[PDB]
Amino acid sequence: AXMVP
Amino acid sequence: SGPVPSRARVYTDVNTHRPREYWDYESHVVEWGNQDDYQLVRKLGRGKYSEVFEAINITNNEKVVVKILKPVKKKKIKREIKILENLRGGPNIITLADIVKDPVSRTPALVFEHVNNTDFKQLYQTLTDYDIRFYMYEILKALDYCHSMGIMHRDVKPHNVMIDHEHRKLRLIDWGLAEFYHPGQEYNVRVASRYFKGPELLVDYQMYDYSLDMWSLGCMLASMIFRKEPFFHGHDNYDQLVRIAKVLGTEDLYDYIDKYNIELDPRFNDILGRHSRKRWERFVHSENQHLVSPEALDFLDKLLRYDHQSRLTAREAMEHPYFYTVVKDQA
Ligand SMILES: O=C(O)c1cccnc1
Ligand code: NA
Repeated sequence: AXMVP
Repeated sequence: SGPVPSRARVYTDVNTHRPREYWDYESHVVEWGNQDDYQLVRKLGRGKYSEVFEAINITNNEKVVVKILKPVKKKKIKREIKILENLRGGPNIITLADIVKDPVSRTPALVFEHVNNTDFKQLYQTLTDYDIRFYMYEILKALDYCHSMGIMHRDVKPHNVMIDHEHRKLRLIDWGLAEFYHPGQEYNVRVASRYFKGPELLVDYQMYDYSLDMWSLGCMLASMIFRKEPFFHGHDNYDQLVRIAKVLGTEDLYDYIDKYNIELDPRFNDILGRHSRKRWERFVHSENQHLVSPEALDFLDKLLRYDHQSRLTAREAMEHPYFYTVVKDQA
């Protein structure tokens, strides 16, 4: 979550 | 006939004399950063219109704070962004570092340079007398700056002051309720948290100004020097004014109402009655007397006035003798 995750 | 109009005593026309671009936040064009620079790490807390996360900037290994904005009125996203950008670099103002969008929901998110998740409320019941004066002075720096830039914060409370106590640095945060001051403008009175609402909000007087922040600051100060949290502890907005009148007295409340020709809501009529002004010394006891001095009570008395025009400005407040030692030690 922006960059994974 | 209507209520009597009112003007700010200071910084009255700063926005009028600005280019319209400065305060016309709805026309603001957002400069979007790259959401892929950041990785959310964990949630730090939740507002009614926001989610706050700790995150890392992967391009430079810096920790940051990410605030997801989700107001019902879309207008408020650009308002907070434009206020943060107008204030960036000012003393003790949180620094907006970037603006990105959640790639999935496309919700706007503000990226702040990191401050430790420790607010003034978690800290201010264990501070010495000198530290209360120091941090109050630092808050005043932030308020005089934003007032001089045409902006009222409108949500000054301990949870919106972040303090790194080890480094003795302080940041005034959460500008989601802040507004531009314009002479003659009638603002929404449903702002701020109940315990910190000034009398103008409680009696529904809309033509208020920067002085609203000075009432809230007085509520914080009273809470600290008296060790009573919150100092005015109402059960709803109507009882909140009753709590204030039991301390400041009803004589000056009704003089205020008479002066501005304010129509008092009939819900007040059965619950106010008559109260004498209580002298501030009545709240001193053995467990707070080390925080209470003549200068603190005089300073407090000049912040907590019904008439918003009678309250000290942030600049006048910084010249008060309560801060004489902090001002000398600062140079
Ligand atoms: O302005 C904010 O809401 C903010 C700033 C830093 C940390 N948490 C929130
Ligand atoms: Na907007």
